[PDB]
Amino acid sequence: SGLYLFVMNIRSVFKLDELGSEVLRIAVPASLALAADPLASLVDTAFIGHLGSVEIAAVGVSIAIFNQVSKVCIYPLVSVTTSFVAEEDAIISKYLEEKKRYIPSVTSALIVGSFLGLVQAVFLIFSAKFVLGIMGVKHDSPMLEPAVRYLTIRSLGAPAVLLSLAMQGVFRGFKDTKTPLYATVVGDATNIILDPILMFVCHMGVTGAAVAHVISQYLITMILICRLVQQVDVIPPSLKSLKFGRFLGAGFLLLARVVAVTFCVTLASSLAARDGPTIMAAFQICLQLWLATSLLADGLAVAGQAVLASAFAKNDHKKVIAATSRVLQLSIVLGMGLTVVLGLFMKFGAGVFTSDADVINVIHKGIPFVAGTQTINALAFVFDGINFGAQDYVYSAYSMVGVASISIPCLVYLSAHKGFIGIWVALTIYMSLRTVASTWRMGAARGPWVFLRKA
Repeated sequence: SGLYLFVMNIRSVFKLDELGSEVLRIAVPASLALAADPLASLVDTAFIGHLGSVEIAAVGVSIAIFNQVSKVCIYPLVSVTTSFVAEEDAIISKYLEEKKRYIPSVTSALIVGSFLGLVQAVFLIFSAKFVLGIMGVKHDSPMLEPAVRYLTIRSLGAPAVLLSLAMQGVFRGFKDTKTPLYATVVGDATNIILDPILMFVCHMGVTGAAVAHVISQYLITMILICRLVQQVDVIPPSLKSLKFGRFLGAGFLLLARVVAVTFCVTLASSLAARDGPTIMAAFQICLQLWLATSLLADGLAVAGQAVLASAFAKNDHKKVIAATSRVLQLSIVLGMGLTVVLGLFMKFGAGVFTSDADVINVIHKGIPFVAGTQTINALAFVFDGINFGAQDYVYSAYSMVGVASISIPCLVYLSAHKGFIGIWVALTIYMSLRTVASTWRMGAARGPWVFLRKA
């Protein structure tokens, strides 16, 4: 059994050797870029918070529209490209040939991102009134006008947004998270700078905030594409040299997988909402705490994926094994550390979020789940990176379908029976199912780990 990989070289968890330096070198910048958007967006939130009462709820619903539409079109387009570029960049016979280099995954991802980005752009421009009526914004309500304005304008950035996300998948294929991190920082500072200039000095309000974000997003796309064309070639030499069927298929497998994962969390929230606003608010806080702390290991999972995708591309079973073990031990360490920190923060900083004693008390009731399964969470996310470095997409798809089929009845039953604590028990069952699904793929020496029966 492949479970021994969890403890192999455990005297070298923190060693800054080639593997340790590389994993740290790939993982830390990605985490930083994932952490830079929330802070820059919170600065944006502040600027809009000084506009008016309708504008936040107007812009906020407009933003809620974008963020989910993207997450559908983000996770596949980036997790497929990080592996399909890291594969083709690791066997492209690269040598002292001067004529840069064409990678079909790089060209394929840019096309898919550009198409989806303009498609989302047009769609959210024309169905703005429609989606907003869907989004609980009444048509007679005052929110609808600035929401439509901000939505329609910010949808100009949708092409650049999805294109730069494809390019982050590309640059992750090259094991370069610094380039997306630099681009993200640059755009976010520019947007934090452009927000007061346009919203307030130009008297544009929600139009100003949207123009600030769109200009900054197109700057980030520009930065990424200049660095990307200087490193490799993005034009295909012939129109037949584009690997597309394989590309879109992994994307749709990962898209179906994400739909299931997000729907499990969607049901939990829609079930907590049926338990009074106190349970409503407390579960929402717990859930953001739960998931946000999992988002740290996301750079670690990218490093593991890129390294394993490059290594599986070169028949290098020895580094595959070392890197798998390394990121796995790092993930469990981070999970336990986040367990400690998040539990402590929840008990003594609930009052940072809410001024309600009831909400804080329910938050304190739920601390064990949100804090306990943090090691399960880190393992679940890092194994996704690992099994994506193994490029096991059909298993991911059908395994999450099964985890949801087991977890969704758990949610419904446990929630209606024991409310807040029952939803959290169900979510623990689901996360334990997730972790066990991914770990079985590796440890059982089945699929992309069949070679383990020979080591």
